[PDB]
Amino acid sequence: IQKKRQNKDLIELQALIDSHFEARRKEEEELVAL
Amino acid sequence: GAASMDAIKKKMQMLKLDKENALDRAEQLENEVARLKKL
Amino acid sequence: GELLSKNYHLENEVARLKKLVDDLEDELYAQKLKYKAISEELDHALNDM
Amino acid sequence: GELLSKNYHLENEVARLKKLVDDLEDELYAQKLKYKAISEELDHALNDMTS
Repeated sequence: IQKKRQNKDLIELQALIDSHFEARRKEEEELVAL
Repeated sequence: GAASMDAIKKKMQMLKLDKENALDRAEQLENEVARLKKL
Repeated sequence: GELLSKNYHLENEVARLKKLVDDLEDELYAQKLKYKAISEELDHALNDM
Repeated sequence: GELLSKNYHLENEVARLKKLVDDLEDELYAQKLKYKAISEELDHALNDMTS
């Protein structure tokens, strides 16, 4: 609810830490197509 | 070269479906708690 | 003679090998990028756990 | 004289370059296995939702 409205940010930093993964992985795919 | 690359993105939203529905279902369980903690 | 001909063939090997080195290094580089891409993909999947 | 020696120089330069090539061929093959392997890991991470 408030230590909890991180019940969203701890999942939100999970829910898209897993977004560190692909736009830095699109950096090694078009470097391939350069 | 080996395996599946975007069939990756296929079981990656299919992992955002079977976990995001983990806390929507970890919420209907609160329907008996915001109010049960009341009686 | 035989020493001239040999030198001729060796000069050629060298040129071939030098070219081969630069090509295998570019190829290594391309492979390492392929690895990095996917190594990142795995860390993402690896957290949905 | 100059020819004998040059022939020696060339012979070493070829040996030297064969080793650079050989090493690179091994780096590449190694890399190939690492790649096959981690791609196998990823298959499991994504599909063994059985867990």
